[PDB]
Amino acid sequence: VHQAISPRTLNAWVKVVEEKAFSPEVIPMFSALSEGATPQDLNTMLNTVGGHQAAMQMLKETINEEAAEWDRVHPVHAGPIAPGQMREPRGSDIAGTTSTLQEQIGWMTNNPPIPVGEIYKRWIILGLNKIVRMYSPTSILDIRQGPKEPFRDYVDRFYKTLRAEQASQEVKNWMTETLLVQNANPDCKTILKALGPAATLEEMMTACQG
Amino acid sequence: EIVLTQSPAITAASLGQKVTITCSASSSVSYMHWYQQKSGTSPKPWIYEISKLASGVPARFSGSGSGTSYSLTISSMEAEDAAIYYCQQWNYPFTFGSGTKLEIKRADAAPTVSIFPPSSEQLTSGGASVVCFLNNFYPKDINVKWKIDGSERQNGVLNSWTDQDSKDSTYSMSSTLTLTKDEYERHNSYTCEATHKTSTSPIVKSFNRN
Amino acid sequence: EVQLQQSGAELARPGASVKMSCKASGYTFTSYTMHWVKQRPGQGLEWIGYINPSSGYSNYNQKFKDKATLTADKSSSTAYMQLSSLTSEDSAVYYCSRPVVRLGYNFDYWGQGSTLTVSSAKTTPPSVYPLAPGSAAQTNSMVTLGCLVKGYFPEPVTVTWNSGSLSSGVHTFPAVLQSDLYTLSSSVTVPSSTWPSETVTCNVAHPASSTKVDKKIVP
Repeated sequence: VHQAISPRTLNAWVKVVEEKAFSPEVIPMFSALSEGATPQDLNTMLNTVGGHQAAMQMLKETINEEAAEWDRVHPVHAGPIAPGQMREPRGSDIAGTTSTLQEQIGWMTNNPPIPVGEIYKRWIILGLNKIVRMYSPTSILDIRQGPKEPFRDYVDRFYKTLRAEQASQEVKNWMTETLLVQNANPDCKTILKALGPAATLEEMMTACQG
Repeated sequence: EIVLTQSPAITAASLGQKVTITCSASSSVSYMHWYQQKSGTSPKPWIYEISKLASGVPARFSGSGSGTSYSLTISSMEAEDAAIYYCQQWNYPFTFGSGTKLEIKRADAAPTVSIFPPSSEQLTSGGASVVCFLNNFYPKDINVKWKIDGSERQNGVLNSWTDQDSKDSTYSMSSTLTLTKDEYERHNSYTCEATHKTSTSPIVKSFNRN
Repeated sequence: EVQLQQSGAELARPGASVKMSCKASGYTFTSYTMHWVKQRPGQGLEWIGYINPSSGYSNYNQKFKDKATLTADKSSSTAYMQLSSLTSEDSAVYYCSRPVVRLGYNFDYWGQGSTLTVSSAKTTPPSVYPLAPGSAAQTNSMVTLGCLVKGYFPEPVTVTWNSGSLSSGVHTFPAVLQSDLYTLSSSVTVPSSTWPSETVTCNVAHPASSTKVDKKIVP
């Protein structure tokens, strides 16, 4: 018997995205809400998300990426001449873009079963992860210096992030003085350690400009 | 932690001689610096990063070494090169070397001794200091001796030596026997004797109060 | 023209404190660090520490911790070095140096120096006494005259002959301390035919007490 996604379940999803926006806590929700849903049902939820067109652009292309990938590892038989039982699900089919609700349900209840509903879901999750990333605050603790990156370039980036940080003036001090040195590559770090704990920024740059 | 021990501690070179002083670090150091200092003046930067000459430094100077042993050399020693040389750890904590006093090696000379009786005004104030100058001699090692009425007095005399003269490279000594008007007038014969390696016969100078 | 003008000489009681200064000029004060060096006779040159003008962070030599205290004033481009709980062991000359960064720190600029004297002794003007050769017969081509500067405090004192005119045969001796007074001498050798035919006078100056004395070497 077919039971489509309940309007209540679909409505809760709206309020979730409405409140939680795109914090990392949304994903767990999405999973709980989308448990056992068909590729069609998932799409309903996705299309139910108003606004946030930016994040959506990502989700979309991400879907397309995974779908295209699927076709490579599963080229089954393009053009099933002479009928048999049931055609194999292509990427676009899993995504539900080119598959009827019946076909989807069919693939899920066949021997062996092809859980297209779950497969598509996984792809959506990956897309959601990417979205959360671009929405997550820039942590200065991850700004390291590349082994070939000019010291000046590193400084520009380091300070840029600093300008966009929520921390007390005291903590910022530690970052400017100590941290900047800590994340420098082995060579520059070796030169900075020669100047001592109190060298000025200008001095450091002049020392590592080679 | 790191200790820089320079050697020799003190040495005299003759004009034209090739001089070479060394510095020994307790543990390896990448580079070493060299400074020259003269009595009563701020030390001057002489050599940077082991072998690079500073501004105004004569070509006769050169540096070398690595790890734990470094050296400073003067191809042809000259008068203006007499001073104290210090080495310095290129990096933090910027420790200084123990130093090396470079002097000029000259021809031997005997001290021109001169004795002086207490000034009228000093006597008027109740004091009586007998002064004697042992000027322009070389080597620096010399010994004065005082004799009141033929008896050697073991101190009550202040001795003072000047450093090597910039013009003729000699040394000079001052000796002062301080007494009261009474003690002074309690005797009559006052003698100042100077023993120097230029002769076994101590140069004597004396005067009678009356 | 990068310059470092340090403060004058100091004299303070044992156990007290003192604060020296160094006025920088000819460069961006906050762009570089300022170091301090101690100079005692017999153990010349010891690194004290350095301050970062902009951040105000000071890093000291373990040996001088809880003794030295560095500060900086952006608005007046001056660095201050404060010493506390003084002992005669701290009497010395204190320098300040601003480095030039090349492959590392290069101490290219040094201040003229400031001599600190740790003592409770009171300032005393020098008693200048002339030194003329003993009476009677004793004559050569050269004649050595002298001057005795006694009982002054603190250092230094300057001695000249004929207001800087005579120099060729001058000899000033390094003063020796006793307790709370210093004493030094100076000699000058001139041709015998120059004395007493011509005037010979020593000029003794003692800045610490605005003293200027002249003693004519009369026979």
